[PDB]
Amino acid sequence: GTSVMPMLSAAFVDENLPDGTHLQPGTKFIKHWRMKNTGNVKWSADTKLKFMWGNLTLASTEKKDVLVPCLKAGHVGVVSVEFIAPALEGTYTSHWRLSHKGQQFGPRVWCSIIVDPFPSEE
Repeated sequence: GTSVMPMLSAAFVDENLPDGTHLQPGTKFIKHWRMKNTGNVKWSADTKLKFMWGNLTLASTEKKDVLVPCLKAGHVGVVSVEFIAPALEGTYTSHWRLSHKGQQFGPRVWCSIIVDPFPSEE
């Protein structure tokens, strides 16, 4: 015989702030990734969004800026991170992945922006 066993799984659906969005230095913004729980386990306090790599700065700390919804199996929700555009112009990215009880699952999701220089005083 056979039986289903716990499976943590996710699928990317959609997002706001398309990659390459231009922002002014110092802009606080919320990145949203719409995701589906394609597993058979409801997400919980043990489900976290783990930081992978990148140079885009968080608005404060990871405990304050990262939200993982307690998505039921088969449901769609939003994973959100609050960032701040650094002072210097350039390309800034930040990669994340869901993690349940320390085990990574689902796709890698990221935020990619361009910090524009300030407009001239005169």
